[PDB]
Amino acid sequence: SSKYAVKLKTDFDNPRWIKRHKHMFDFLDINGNGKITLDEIVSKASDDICAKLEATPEQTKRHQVCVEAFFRGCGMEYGKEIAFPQFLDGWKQLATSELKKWARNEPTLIREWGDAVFDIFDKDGSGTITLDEWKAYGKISGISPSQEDCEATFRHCDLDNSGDLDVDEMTRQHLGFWYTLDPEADGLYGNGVP
Ligand SMILES: O=C1N2C=C(c3ccc(O)cc3)N=C(Cc3ccccc3)C2=N[C@]1(O)Cc1ccc(O)cc1
Ligand SMILES: [Cl-]
Repeated sequence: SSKYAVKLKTDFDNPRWIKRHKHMFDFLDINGNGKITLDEIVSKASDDICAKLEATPEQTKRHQVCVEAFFRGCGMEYGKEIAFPQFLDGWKQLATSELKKWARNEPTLIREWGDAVFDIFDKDGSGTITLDEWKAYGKISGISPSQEDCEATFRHCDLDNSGDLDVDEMTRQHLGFWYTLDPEADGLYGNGVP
């Protein structure tokens, strides 16, 4: 064996990365008081999204576990209000941890959250999400309600031979979009998210 240096592509001080997360923070900050909690995020995931997607009790439970792990990775814990500066600092730590797992080819928290979301739409067990299924998610989660933005997502990604999207591709895109500000990921959510 031998050691090999890999560049963890981060640009945490770039306004484009900061604004991307500020947009999402405001999106989660429903009442606009500048504070959100893990409790609210989990309620959104379980009581709102999974309920409307009619996910099974077990799929909802698994999805919740992934959401809890993901945002705890950002330093969020139940019962504690979080303002943007802390939220952003948490994303810096999450991104760094994720990118290291990525370089070591160990499953990331974003990949696992992805598995849980794709599972909900896995009617035939092939593990793919169709454009119509993504449009449903975009509208219900509210991250991308625009049909055109949802089509932009699929157009942006490299789809399988049937025109559908798989988790392996989406995970790579999400990593570049949320963690690294990779130019290859720009436009992932169309005009829905900067
Ligand atoms: O990536 C995704 N997200 C990132 C953020 C988000 C939140 C805050 C930030 O600062 C940055 C990004 N918020 C939501 C929407 C959401 C939020 C809370 C609870 C449930 C859903 C969201 N849904 C995902 O498409 C779901 C998903 C994950 C992996 C896949 O392969 C496919 C689909
Ligand atoms: Cl992966």
